[PDB]
Amino acid sequence: HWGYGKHNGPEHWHKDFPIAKGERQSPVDIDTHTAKYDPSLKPLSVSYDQATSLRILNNGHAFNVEFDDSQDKAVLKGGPLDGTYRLIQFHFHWGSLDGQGSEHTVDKKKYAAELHLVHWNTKYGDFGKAVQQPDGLAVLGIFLKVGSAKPGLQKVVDVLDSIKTKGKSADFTNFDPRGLLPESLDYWTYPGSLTTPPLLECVTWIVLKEPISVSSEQVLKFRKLNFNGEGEPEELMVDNWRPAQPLKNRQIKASF
Ligand SMILES: CSc1nc(Cl)c(C=O)c(Nc2ccc(S(N)(=O)=O)cc2)n1
Ligand SMILES: [Zn+2]
Repeated sequence: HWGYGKHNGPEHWHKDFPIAKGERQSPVDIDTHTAKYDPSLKPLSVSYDQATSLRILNNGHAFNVEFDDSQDKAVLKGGPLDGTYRLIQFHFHWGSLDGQGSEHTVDKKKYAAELHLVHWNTKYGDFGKAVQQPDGLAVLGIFLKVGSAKPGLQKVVDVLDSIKTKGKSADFTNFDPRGLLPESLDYWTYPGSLTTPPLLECVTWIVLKEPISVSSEQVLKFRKLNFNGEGEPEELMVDNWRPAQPLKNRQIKASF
């Protein structure tokens, strides 16, 4: 199966998932000087006040914090988007070292990690249907740099010991994802894809300009997770990021 190792990593994915070499793959490098300010772009509407988190799962690639998406509870609208997108899960990508881990890069700069808040377009009724549509998903990407701790991240960090290995889950109710946002909602946006198999070209990417700061201890604890299942040799869950892909025939737009 696909993963992040030398034998099953990003360079291999195209064999099972030929769309890996497609026309709108993610992530990409964001060249800040080439991104054009689009005055037609609206402010981003992030409405997470009624978010209902349920569970946290180690899926063998990262960990997902899952939400109740059976009602309009936590929704993303505005910005480049037409309509309403429901929050289904968030997860992170991170490195073995503070100098790598993000999927998107900014003028080739790699951040220590990247948070993805995954939302699906309600006009398609469910997530499975949404991923089959060019405008099916909106993923809000937020960079993490190492510095001061992010207090709103600590509840996530502290539960990781209970989901160390692939397939483990834990109850994760009453988590407020508003605590993971930076101050500014200034963003870049472009049409792209899922950054893991199946690599479907169904995502409007919205990447925030302002990173959040997390502590070295917080990211250290991400790095204690395992790709492997319980009772299997330990493979630390690190470097679970896909490199920047060719921009091809795309423009990145800036809201600012
Ligand atoms: C990771 S296993 C996996 N498998 C399947 Cl079958 C799907 C189906 O959609 C999926 N979703 C997914 C959602 C968001 C992102 S990202 N990194 O672009 O935000 C990547 C994968 N992930
Ligand atoms: Zn992701």
